[PDB]
Amino acid sequence: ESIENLEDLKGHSVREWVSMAGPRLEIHHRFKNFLRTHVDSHGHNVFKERISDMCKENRESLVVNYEDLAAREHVLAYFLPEAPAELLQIFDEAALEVVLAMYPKYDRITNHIHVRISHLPLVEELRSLRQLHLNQLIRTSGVVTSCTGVLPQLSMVKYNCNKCNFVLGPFCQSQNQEVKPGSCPECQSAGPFEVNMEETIYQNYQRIRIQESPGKVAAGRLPRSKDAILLADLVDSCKPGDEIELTGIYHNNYDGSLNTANGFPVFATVILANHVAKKDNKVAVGELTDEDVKMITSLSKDQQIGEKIFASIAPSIYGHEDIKRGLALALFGGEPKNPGGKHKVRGDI
Amino acid sequence: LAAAAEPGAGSQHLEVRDEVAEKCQKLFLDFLEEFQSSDGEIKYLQLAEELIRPERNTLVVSFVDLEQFNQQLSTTIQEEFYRVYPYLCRALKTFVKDRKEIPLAKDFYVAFQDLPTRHKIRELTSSRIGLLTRISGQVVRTHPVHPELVSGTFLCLDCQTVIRDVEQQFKYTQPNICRNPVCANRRRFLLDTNKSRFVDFQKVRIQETQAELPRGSIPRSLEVILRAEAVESAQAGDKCDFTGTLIVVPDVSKLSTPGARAETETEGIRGLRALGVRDLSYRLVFLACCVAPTNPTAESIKNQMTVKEWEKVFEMSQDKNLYHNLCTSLFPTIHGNDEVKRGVLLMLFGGVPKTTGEGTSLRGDINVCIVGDPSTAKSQFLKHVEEFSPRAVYTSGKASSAAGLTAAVVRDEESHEFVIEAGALMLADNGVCCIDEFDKMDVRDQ
Amino acid sequence: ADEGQARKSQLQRRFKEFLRQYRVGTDRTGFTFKYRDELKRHYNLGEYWIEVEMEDLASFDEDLADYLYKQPAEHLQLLEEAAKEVADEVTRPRPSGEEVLQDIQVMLKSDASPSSIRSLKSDMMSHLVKIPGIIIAASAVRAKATRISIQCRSCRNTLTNIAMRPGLEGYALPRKCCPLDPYFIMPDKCKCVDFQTLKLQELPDAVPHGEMPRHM
Amino acid sequence: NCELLATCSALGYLEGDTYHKEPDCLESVKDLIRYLRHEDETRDVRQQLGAAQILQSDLLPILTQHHQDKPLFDAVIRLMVNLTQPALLCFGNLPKEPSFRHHFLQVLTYLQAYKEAFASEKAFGVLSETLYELLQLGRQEEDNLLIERILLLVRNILHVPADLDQEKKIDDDASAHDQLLWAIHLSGLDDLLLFLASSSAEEQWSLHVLEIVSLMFRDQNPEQLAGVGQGRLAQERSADFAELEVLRQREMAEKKTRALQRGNRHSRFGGSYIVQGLKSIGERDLIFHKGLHNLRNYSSDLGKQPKKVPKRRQAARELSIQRRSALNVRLFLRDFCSEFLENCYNRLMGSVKDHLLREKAQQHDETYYMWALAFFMAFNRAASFRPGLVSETLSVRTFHFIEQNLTNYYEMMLTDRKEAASWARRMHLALKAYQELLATVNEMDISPDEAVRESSRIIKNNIFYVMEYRELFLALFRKFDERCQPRSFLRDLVETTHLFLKMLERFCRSRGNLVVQSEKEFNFLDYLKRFACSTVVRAYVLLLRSYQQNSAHTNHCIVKMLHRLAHDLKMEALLFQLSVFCLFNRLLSDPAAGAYKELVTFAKYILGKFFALAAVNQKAFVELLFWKNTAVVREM
Amino acid sequence: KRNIPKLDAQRLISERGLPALRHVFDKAKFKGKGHEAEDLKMLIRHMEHWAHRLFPKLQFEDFIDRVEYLGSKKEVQTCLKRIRLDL
DNA sequence: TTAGAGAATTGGAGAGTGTGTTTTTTTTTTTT
DNA sequence: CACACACTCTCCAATTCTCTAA
Ligand SMILES: [Zn+2]
Ligand SMILES: [Zn+2]
Ligand SMILES: [Zn+2]
Repeated sequence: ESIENLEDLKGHSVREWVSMAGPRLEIHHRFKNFLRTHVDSHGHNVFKERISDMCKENRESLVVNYEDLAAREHVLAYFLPEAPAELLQIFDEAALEVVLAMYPKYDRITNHIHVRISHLPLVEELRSLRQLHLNQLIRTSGVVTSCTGVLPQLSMVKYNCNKCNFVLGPFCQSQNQEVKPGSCPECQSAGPFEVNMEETIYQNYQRIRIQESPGKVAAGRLPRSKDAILLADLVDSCKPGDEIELTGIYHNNYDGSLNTANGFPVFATVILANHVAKKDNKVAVGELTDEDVKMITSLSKDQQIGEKIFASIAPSIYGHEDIKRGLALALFGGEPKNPGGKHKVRGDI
Repeated sequence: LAAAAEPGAGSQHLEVRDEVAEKCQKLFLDFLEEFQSSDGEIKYLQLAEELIRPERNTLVVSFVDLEQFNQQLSTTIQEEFYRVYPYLCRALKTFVKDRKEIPLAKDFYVAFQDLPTRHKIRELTSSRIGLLTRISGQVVRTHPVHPELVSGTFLCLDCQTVIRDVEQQFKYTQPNICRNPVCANRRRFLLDTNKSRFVDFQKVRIQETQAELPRGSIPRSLEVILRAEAVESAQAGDKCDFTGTLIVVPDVSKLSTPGARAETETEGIRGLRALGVRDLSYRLVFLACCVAPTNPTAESIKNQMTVKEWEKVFEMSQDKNLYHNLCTSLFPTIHGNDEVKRGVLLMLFGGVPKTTGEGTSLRGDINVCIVGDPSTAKSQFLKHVEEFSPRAVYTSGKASSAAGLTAAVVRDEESHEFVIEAGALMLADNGVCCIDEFDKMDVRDQ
Repeated sequence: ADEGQARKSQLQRRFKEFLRQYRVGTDRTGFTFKYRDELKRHYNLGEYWIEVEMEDLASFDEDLADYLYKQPAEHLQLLEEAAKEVADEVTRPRPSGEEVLQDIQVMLKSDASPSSIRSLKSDMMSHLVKIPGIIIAASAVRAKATRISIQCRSCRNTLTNIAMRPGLEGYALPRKCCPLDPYFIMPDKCKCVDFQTLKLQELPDAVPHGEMPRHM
Repeated sequence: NCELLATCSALGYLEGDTYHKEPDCLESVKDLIRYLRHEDETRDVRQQLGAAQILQSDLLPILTQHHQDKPLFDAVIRLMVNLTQPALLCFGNLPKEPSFRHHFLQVLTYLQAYKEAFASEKAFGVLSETLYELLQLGRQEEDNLLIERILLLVRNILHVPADLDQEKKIDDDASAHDQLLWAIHLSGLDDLLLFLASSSAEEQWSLHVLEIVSLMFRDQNPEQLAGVGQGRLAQERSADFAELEVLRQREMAEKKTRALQRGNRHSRFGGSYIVQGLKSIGERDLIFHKGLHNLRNYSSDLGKQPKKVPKRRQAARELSIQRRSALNVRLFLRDFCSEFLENCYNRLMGSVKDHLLREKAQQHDETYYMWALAFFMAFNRAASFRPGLVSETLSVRTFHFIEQNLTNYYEMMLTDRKEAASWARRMHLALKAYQELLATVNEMDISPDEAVRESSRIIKNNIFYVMEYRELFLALFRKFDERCQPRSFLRDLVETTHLFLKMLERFCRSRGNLVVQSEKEFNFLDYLKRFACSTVVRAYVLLLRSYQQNSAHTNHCIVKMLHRLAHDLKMEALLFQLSVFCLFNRLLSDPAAGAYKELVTFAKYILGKFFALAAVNQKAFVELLFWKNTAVVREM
Repeated sequence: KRNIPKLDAQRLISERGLPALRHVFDKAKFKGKGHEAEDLKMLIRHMEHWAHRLFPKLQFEDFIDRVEYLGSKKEVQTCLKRIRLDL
């Protein structure tokens, strides 16, 4: 079988290199080992816990931290911003067959798992994006101004022949142009074709527009903006007005409309998303770990917990203990209810 | 093989060469290699050291230095600028490869500053097309930065040969013969976006500056195009000197090609195969290779501070009674009011802003109010402060706009949608806002 | 293909026997053929529709219910044809002016818990879904052709009773008989039905926090 | 792909500026050799290894840092020889179908990469140190094998066509070939080549060293190379400025002629005219639409397009354009020519002719022989001329050898249709050698030595006494074809014919020379009347069309021969042709006509004779239209 | 259909060809000694016009290149020796 | 030995086919 | 739709290959 290697030395480009079978298999094995052997500072096997917390909720999406991927596997962190589409596909396959080792029946729940990269250190201001960043993984921040609805996009399309029953085999749909068959292999009729709507595989699609946050640099100047594409589970990760933090591949393609608008061979650009966080929702219950729950529930055992919480609100303000108490009660809030299913009363304070 | 070892194997060579442009190339390479500064040796070798950085690709060259090198060369560059410009870029590439750390695919650009003659916008006639030209104008609108395909790399779909360095002009042009000499294909090509080369691209609308505007005439506007390092350096409202060349840009919507189809009051030209039965119009665009203002951090301070400035600020720091010295120097027109001068000086120096452990800010800026009769020097203090300091703003309490001291919300008919017009305090962000007639605000601002 | 026609005929026969044989009740009280009697009374009233419960179909023949859940577009046509022929044998002989048999619309319902609009991901495509909501807009009733006849414009030959696919999807006219587009659709010799598009807003209870309500 | 990738990656890893080799790297390179020996016909392993850049990445560091490991080193040398093998040898011939021509181009591209990589001086430093040890040792089968493979590696790296799309480089910017030559100079392998050529102990390598030298000199020509003094850089700076100035002034003048040709009104400024005295293609008068300023210099083909001449009818074109090598490389190459001519020429050329006699040379190695016979002889003629350093090739044997080779190439050009262009390029080399021998026998008459004057008279007497050297020019002119031979061939042929006729004129006018070949009588003008043929004048006019682009010496030669053929032989009517008259019209209407005084005066002379004949009778206009045989005597 | 002219010997021996070329210079006049350039310009103008009338499809130089080859053929050559002298 | 007439091969001109194409109501913020 | 791009397909004829007479 294909033999293991030192990965970082090669004569090819990075994309070509990770596309070749030998290093692809080595990368696959390395990421598999990284998932199955990475540990926390305290020694907790991180990704066993994360995969269990994923498979419990059927979230079919595994979040990975770059700042420890670089710690464990160097060359994977090296190739990732340089050839992100290829390496992320390899990561998806490796993560899938790790998850099907931990939970063998999980293929009943989902046939594909996406690896989402977080805490990417090469952050970029939104107006500072240039041709130097093309086809590379970037991280940017901005307020979502617009969103399409969640729409079905073709991913693996089978075409019915225009004159007979035959289904032309799967074409992998792109984000650049609508892939087409040309002519049928069973009988070389050509031109228009019908999509087999039942056997064709679709994926969720949502296109968002993000611009610079109003208070960041737009001091009377107009803000710059970029389009981003969310696919599969990333849809509904954000709404208009959300101060998101977006990781994605900065991707470009030919656009005739821009060419005629500018009078130059100007290529449109879009961010193929790979992770969406929010800069106000810095913590969420879907991200809490077992250790966080354990130390929270240990703190609740203390009889001083009420006083600790009251003292913990705005600690740089002296006095105003009644204010801190009232703000704590409002910050935690009461319980909403609807007795009889016909009479609502609010829980908020 | 025989001594006649060349059947023209694999050759589609240039059967003729632009003599003038190549002479310009070699002589400009000699200029870059041999022109020397008075305080040392070989100025542009030292300036070309900076081009190994990932973001840097442009060398800024002084046209008067080129004239001091040779007048005939400078005249030829000025007269034949657009013709010779890619050859000058090749000369710079040949010059900068000796640093040995450059990527092989990296493009380099030449940018001529210090052009002696400045033309008005009215003088940009068709006779100026292709010539090196300097203009002054006020920027009106700046569009987003885009990647522009400078040269495509294409794959031939029926013999799998790659074709590199396909120059573009204006319509997106795929190659028109295959590089493989025996291959018959002239239409079926695929762009390799990853191995193609792009440059940063921006277009900005300028207009005639205030000094140049003729009496009783509408301001004339011009589309300037900036590339590579110049793609955000000029912002709307700035008065900037642009150097580059006036070019003609076709109506690209009218041109059909093997790459892409057409996309469809004056007559225009006719008769081209690519144009079909349509007619092609033209418009003038200033392709700016350089931009500068028309009149101009701790690391930045440490680099900028020359030895005289270091000694001056050190002597000032050790100056006893620097308090009264700075009060007198900053407010010489003011008689008396030493306490007020001291207070406003402390306002200029300001306190330390701080952030609490809970991510909540503590104010560092102080605020000073000067109450007085309309006959006194209260306005004089504000005028001296705003004349002195950079980034400061002067305003009345009453607003000269829909936005006042603080922002206001206004529709724009470009979208019929609400946006924020900035107020004086935001324009004075990280600075000083001098507010005369402070007692007579509107309720919104107050 | 004869194998395909055999499959369609077998599934149609199974739906036919479901509508012919399904009963509710007990031997202690009695039995009523629910869907037979519903078909008979609705046809005699001139209603020409019935409401087949998915749970009843599952109890009679679970495979039919599973097929109708996974591939409703394929199997609802067979179910409607089965209902048509069951109505024929249940109602005939009919009086004068009622000799021609009418098509039957087989609506269907379920006791299952419903899904939601935001739960409708891509993998739910072409399956049966059950979602709640509020109607915010309703189109005026418009005519959609279910069968058409097309006549060649040049030589006046005719192709008749071409079956139109249901839903908003259309039909591609042939480019061979003459010109490249030889045909026009005959406005008299075609059969049409009422159709109406609606907008179904997500329930306010179902909107996640901070979101605008979706609509389908 | 996978097995080849595993085996090549197995060799070694590179750390900064150092290379660390894995212990089984010898077996790894042996495996790579095994794969190369079992390629597909598409040269798939060569393509894949070139794509992987294993040569640059692994073999060059191994060569430059692990040459002490001799069993690895010789395997690495053989592997590099196999990888660098020229594409024409890899495929046997230049392909003619798209797929295999693409494969050829891909292999050629990787050869470009190899040539660019080998310019690193350490490679040739190691090669020169090794070959120095080997030639000190020189002797074993393995030793001479290693010498042969080192020389073949140098041959291979020198012999690649430069991809001038990427090597689109200006007048004296250092090309890849220039950098390779400079690396050879710095490594001192040029001294080893000089030692091999000068030494009599190992003459079997003389043929290979001749090939190496012939591949070293490709852009250069001896007349320019010999004149490169130490102060040439400042001179060329001023020359470049002057050339740019005159080019710009010429372009400005051309612009103003075009501007005055068209009017000062815009394009759609209408108005139409009738020329009452000029019939259209119909019966009515011509209606003209392009304005009075186009009528001022009216031509009846203003609106027309050129004709699409078919592929089989199109003329041949030059395969090269004269970019100079860098000035340092030019100085090194001049010094190499000096040392080669002084120390190496006679022994090496005798050894190569001995190789041809022994007939172990390859099928076209006499092309290299004739290349050197042209090049270094012309280098000797330039600057200080000394026949003593080059005495060997002045023998009449070389004239006979050139004549038989040239006639053989001529016959193969006329018969071998599929390879006719290459045979034309070989015939051009033979013609150039013949021209240079005519030049040197002309030159040595000016020398002060009576012995070499005696040798010159001997050579001239036997060469003009033997007829086959004399009739060859008529054969070449009679079967010259622009469709196969470039304009440089015709230029060299005209120059050679002018020189040969000049020397024959001088010899016959200073000595009797009364018999030729079995003796038969001979006079000079009888031979000159052979050139009074339609084909000869047609070819001369064909070269005359490019009078602006021709050198001043070429214009002097062509006008001198045509003036001789028209005036002294009294056959002006042979040169009366309408294409020739169009050429004269462009020549007389040239703004630069003052620079071509001899040409314009000759044109006016022949035109005056024509108009005398036309005044005699109207038949001259009809006779002017068609090329014409010996019946021209009616017109005269 | 396909009524494309060819410019072969039948075209050259037509009325517009050599029979016309025998006569086109009857109106012409020349200055002679010391003005051969002007006489050449008039000569080429007249024969260029004749070429245009004979076969308008080609440029003049291309027409000359065609005809200088085409004169070798026997039909036009016999018509040439008829035009030379007289029938 | 050189040049013209009959037969063979391939370029491309032309026919056919397929495809492409101000003005009113309602809201929101700010101007007086 | 009737008036323009883009592609395929057909037969005419333009130029060369080969045999013969001058
Ligand atoms: Zn089919
Ligand atoms: Zn191709
Ligand atoms: Zn019909």
